[PDB]
Amino acid sequence: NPESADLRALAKHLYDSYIKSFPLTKAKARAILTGKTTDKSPFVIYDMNSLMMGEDKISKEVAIRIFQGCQFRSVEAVQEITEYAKSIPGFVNLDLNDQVTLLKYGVHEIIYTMLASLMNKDGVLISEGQGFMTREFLKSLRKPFGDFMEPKFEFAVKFNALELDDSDLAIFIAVIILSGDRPGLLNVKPIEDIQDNLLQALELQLKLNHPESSQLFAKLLQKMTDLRQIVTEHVQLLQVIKKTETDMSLHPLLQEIYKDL
Ligand SMILES: CC(C)(c1cc(Br)c(O)c(Br)c1)c1cc(Br)c(O)c(Br)c1
Repeated sequence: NPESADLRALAKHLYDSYIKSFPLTKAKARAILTGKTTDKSPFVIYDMNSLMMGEDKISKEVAIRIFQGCQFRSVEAVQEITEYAKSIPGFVNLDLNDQVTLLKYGVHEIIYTMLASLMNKDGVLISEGQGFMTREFLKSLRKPFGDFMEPKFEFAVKFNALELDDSDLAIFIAVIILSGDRPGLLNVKPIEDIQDNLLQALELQLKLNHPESSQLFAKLLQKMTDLRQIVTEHVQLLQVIKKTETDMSLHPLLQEIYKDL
């Protein structure tokens, strides 16, 4: 019926621009990870030598070198997410400062939601899925660097259990961006009206897409406490790095997001 239709229409619209804005979807990710024939097997990096062997395609010192990598990829993700946000009906019509504020707080929560897509209990796709880097290798890195990925993996395992597909996530990450309770928002109300609409998009999306799945909407919403969790941990992890590795550069775009989080 006409309300549903309007919401389904919204669902399709977001799935479509989500596909357009993100080169490594979950569907691709799982094909690579599970061993399907639509895609290519990843090289696997499980230790120092394979790191060195993987290098050739796919300089300070390993742990820092890997870390810098995750960060540069973060910046790209920020761009990806920024382009996607623009496609969210009403988003570019907001106060410019709120648009900025929504992204400042939004992108990390979204980065880790989608990073889940690239993860299973044993490791994570890198270099656009050409690589795979195992959780143990990471966890093995010289502290404090052995610690930046574990909390991600932890969330990812819980979260991947919900069994969401890209078309569920497209709406979910829209919901995240359009969070009216962000620090310093000028006009909360129009932000809430859009989110009210996205939420309704999601509630229907989940019920149609996952009908046997009880209270998935509620369960998916509850997952945001985990996101903020790992997001704050990360910035604590960074305050420490900055403190001990004063020769390690940090990207300005990322310095902007990190400040006063
Ligand atoms: C390691 C990982 C998953 C990563 C990405 C982001 Br964004 C992060 O913020 C954090 Br922390 C880790 C990644 C994924 C892809 Br695909 C890559 O091409 C590369 Br190079 C690295």
